[PDB]
Amino acid sequence: QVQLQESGGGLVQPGGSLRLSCAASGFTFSNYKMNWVRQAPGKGLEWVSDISQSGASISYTGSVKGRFTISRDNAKNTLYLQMNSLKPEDTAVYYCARCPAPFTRDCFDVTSTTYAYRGQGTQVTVSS
Amino acid sequence: DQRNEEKAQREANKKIEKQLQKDKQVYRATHRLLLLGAGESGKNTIVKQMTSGIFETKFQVDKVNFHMFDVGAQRDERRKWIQCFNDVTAIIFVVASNRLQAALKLFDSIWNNKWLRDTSVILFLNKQDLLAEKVLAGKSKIEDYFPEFARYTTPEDATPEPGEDPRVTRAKYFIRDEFLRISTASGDGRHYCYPHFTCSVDTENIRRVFNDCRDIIQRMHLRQYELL
Amino acid sequence: YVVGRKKMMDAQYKCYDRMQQLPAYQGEGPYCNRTWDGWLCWDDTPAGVLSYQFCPDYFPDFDPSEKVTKYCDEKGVWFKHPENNRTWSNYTMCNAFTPEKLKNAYVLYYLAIVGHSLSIFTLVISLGIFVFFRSLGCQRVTLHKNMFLTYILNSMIIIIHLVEVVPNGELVRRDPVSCKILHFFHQYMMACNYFWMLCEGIYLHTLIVVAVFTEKQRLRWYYLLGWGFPLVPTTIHAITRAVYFNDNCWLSVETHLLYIIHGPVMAALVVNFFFLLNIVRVLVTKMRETHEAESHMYLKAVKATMILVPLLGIQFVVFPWRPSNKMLGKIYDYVMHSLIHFQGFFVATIYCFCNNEVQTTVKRQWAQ
Amino acid sequence: XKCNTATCATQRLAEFLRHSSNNFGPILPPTNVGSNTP
Amino acid sequence: SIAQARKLVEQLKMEANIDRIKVSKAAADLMAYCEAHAKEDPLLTPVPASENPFR
Amino acid sequence: SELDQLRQEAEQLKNQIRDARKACADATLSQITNNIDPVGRIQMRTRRTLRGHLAKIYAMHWGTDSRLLVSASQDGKLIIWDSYTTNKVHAIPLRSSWVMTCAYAPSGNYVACGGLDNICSIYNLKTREGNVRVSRELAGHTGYLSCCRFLDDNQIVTSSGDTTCALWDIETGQQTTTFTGHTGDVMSLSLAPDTRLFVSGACDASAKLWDVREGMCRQTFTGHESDINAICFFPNGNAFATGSDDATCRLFDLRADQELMTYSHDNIICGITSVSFSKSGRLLLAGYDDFNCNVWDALKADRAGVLAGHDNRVSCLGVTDDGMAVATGSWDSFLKIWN
Ligand SMILES: CCCCCCCCCCCCCCCCC[C@H](O)OC[C@@H](COP(=O)([O-])OCC[N+](C)(C)C)O[C@@H](O)CCCCCCCCCCCCCCC
Repeated sequence: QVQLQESGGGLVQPGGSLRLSCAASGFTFSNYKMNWVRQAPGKGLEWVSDISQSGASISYTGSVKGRFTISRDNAKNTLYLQMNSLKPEDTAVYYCARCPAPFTRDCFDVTSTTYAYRGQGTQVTVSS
Repeated sequence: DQRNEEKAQREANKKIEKQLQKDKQVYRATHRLLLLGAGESGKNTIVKQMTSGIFETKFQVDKVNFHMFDVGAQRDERRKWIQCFNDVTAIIFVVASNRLQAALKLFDSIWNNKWLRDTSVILFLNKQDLLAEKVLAGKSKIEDYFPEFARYTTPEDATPEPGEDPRVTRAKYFIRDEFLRISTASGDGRHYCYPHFTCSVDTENIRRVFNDCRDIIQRMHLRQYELL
Repeated sequence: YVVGRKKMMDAQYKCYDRMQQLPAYQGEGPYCNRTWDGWLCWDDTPAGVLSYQFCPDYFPDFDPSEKVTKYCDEKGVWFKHPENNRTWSNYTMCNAFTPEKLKNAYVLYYLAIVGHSLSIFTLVISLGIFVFFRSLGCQRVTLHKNMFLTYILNSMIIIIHLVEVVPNGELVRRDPVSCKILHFFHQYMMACNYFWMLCEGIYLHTLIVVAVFTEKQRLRWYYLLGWGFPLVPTTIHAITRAVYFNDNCWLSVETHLLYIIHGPVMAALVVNFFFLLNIVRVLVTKMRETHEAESHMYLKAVKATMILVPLLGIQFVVFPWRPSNKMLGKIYDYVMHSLIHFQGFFVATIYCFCNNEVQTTVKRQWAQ
Repeated sequence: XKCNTATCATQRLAEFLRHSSNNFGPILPPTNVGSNTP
Repeated sequence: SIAQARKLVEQLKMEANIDRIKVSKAAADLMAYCEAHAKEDPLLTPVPASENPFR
Repeated sequence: SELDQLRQEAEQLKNQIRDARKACADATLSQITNNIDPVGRIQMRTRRTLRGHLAKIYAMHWGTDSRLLVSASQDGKLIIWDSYTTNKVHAIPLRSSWVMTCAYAPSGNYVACGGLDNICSIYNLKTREGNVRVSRELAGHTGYLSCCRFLDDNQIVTSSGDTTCALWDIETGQQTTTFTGHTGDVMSLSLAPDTRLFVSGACDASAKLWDVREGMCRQTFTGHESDINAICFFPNGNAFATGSDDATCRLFDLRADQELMTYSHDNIICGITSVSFSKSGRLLLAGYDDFNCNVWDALKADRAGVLAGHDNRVSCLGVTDDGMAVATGSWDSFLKIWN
């Protein structure tokens, strides 16, 4: 069974930081591309970042380019997101998402309203 | 007897082979186009300018048949049914100039899909007029969603329309170079991208598609002779 | 020899019948009276000029393409040889270069045989490959096969002519109608080869330059042009040669009647040259639109021209002038013959063995 | 007028070989073009 | 939604109350079936030419 | 909150199910069949090459007679072949050219097909005028039709990209049962030998066993890592095999309620597009994105042969009810019969 279980997050004051984790099981973690997505209150799903199978290729959305950091540990089957200088706009539920197929360059549907290879996100609230 | 059954089966096969020969003439002489939208892009208005899961609109340019298909009543998960369009002449990608970033991720998926690697994409950066008024007012900025805009300068290959202020010219050219970065990074001579600065109502849209398709077919012919 | 002496006497009679209606010397100054040396025959000339005319074919070593020379002194009298003080004409150049020319002709003969044999083998292999693989089949492949077949037929006919007709002088002496039929077939096949080159040019130009969109060509006109049309000029030339210039087995190339066939071939090849120019222009503009690197642009537009040259037969258009200089002329002869005889091999190699689809299909089939 | 086009090259070569060469046989001494000859 | 979680729980209860057999017993039956129908499998035991309609 | 309790309780049941399955696994299939003799190299040859479709083939289905078969191409045509003679019998133009599945009624009187139009179209082959006309148009799915199989001349089960499966009553146009529970696009379905149950594979990496009459999911099978693209019942109906985008085929036992064997190889890196069993079930045939088809020893998980005759991805395959031949379709527009 493909399982993704995100941890971390919670209430943090503005200008703080957080460390999100995603524990994966049920598939060969080392041959899949990974993504972080979020869903702000009263809004749709938005892509955050992704990391290649070996971790060499990384990309971020414009709003978090210099603030967020995505990392993976293949040996432990875990994905990371380091969030720094958090501002109130960052409050949302963050989901750990796996690309549909292994050894693939493209990554479809990870931001769809319903997607099977996505965990139950972790609430991140940035407020005073 | 059996010899009469086999004779009948040959006549039945022969008659079907005749219709298929004519069926192949129409199919080969018509170009199929997939119309794709990133959301609120204005493709519906463009279509108006020329359970059902697919819509069709047939139009003629210089005696040339064109067949354009729009997806309806299909879920947002495209990774399965997108494979059907691996043999179309080109994919028309309509985008409203963070929906823009979303449109960029969908274009990268389409460009780098193993089944769609040889398929060309015509890109319609739609709603130039809407971007103009928003850019002129300045209440909203592209810097918040794309920090690289600060260090971007209008290309020396830019051809702004007469009466276009420099601010809007940079904005529309910056968005164009976002899609071009993805397209040039891959597609080693197998497929090409045709950007266009368009309005949802301009009559020149169908002429643009006709010119882009002709270049695509010309390049395919040249590649079959190993000339290009 | 006897034939040569007979031709000498025929020429003697010809310019003995000459001098009819004797004119009067024009201008001023002494003039050299018309005379018959014994081989050629000179007309009225003034004092102090050098006359020219082609060398006769009386002797085997005489080269007709050379020029005889005759000088009338400024005193009104012809050249008097210093050794014997008798009227003398310069016939030395008629056979001065014959030995080396024959030595080179032997090499050219063997080169042509080798080139046509290799072309036959490689083109047979390519045609077998094309027929064998149905997947590779298409309208371009359909025309490629016809071109290959015409190449093979032309090469076989040329090999037979070189090995059985040219060295067998007794057969030509007999002059049977059999080699007349053979010559008819040879001319027809040569014209068909050139016109199939033209057909390839026309289809390629109509796929890349004009009517690119949704274009499915009707091959019927290509079959008519490649195979049917070359039969008209060949028939006209055959009739004219059977009427005006009938000779022993129609092997002579000294009749202006060969232009009946070669002219239209030259026009078709010039049209193919213009097609090549237009196609290269279109390719250069396509590379420019993408902003291709200039060095890559030139390399690619030179590779395209080089690969198109064998297909469209452009070597028959860009080699009109043979330099007079002996070394340059020898190099020209070698280059032209190498390009001509090996053209089929070049076409087969380029369009069958280097084709990506052919290689991929062959490799995938080779598993079993 | 002869056909001097490149298409006639092979024909001209064959004709020259037939004429000059003694049926692809032994070499003959050259013809005389000396002072005593015309 | 909350309805989906209740529907999922109801389904999981149904799947958890079924009777299961040992894998060894299940594997043996699969082995027995293959052994019984082995002689009737044209693709497993090739059929002599002139006996298959695709010769 | 109640959501956490429901989510927490669901995790509690999954642990219970896993424990029960773990208790039944006293011995693996591999060691049970370790002492039996190998199948040996099986070499098959292409006996027929069916040509005539203009575009890539998406689905094919053998008739119950083991001679006739139907193929669907995206050119907008349905072709019914006579495999023995290679002659074409019917060329049915389609209103929509984006067909994705086709089915041959077991009686041989009807054929069905569907695709991006979200409609299942049934065609009457035995019309009084001899021509083939569309008899019924089944609407109601909100997604493309992926698979369909006739139960009889008046009932048909479908799978749709809308994540649901439906049972239809032909000649009324209404679906009498809807099979919900999958979260991703349902990609393939397979009817049990007795027709009482059927299994479906979806894009959520899970396969579900359904009760046709009752209309509820009886079991759910997991173990694949990616989308399931093909599914097929074992001949005796007590097991089934699936093909996935993870480049592996797996065998599941209904009574043991768990996976039994995984068929994979290091050199196999592409996805599986179709799957089928041999007459006795000893052999498992799978089509692959890499243009090839592999023959697996179902009992021992060894690879026994390969079919390599296609120039494009293999999209479908099937074994005749008599087991005398196997048909394979490809995007290269050709169909091949292997024996
Ligand atoms: C994509 C790759 C592109 C590659 C393109 C090119 C690939 C192939 C290149 C082949 C090059 C041609 C072959 C070598 C040069 C031509 C033959 C050569 O001139 O023959 C040497 C000959 C010279 O004549 P000569 O000596 O002055 O005349 C003696 C006269 N006297 C007999 C009266 C004494 O030497 C001969 O005398 C010896 C007899 C045989 C010569 C070679 C011919 C053998 C028969 C050929 C049969 C066909 C072979 C086909 C091979 C493909």
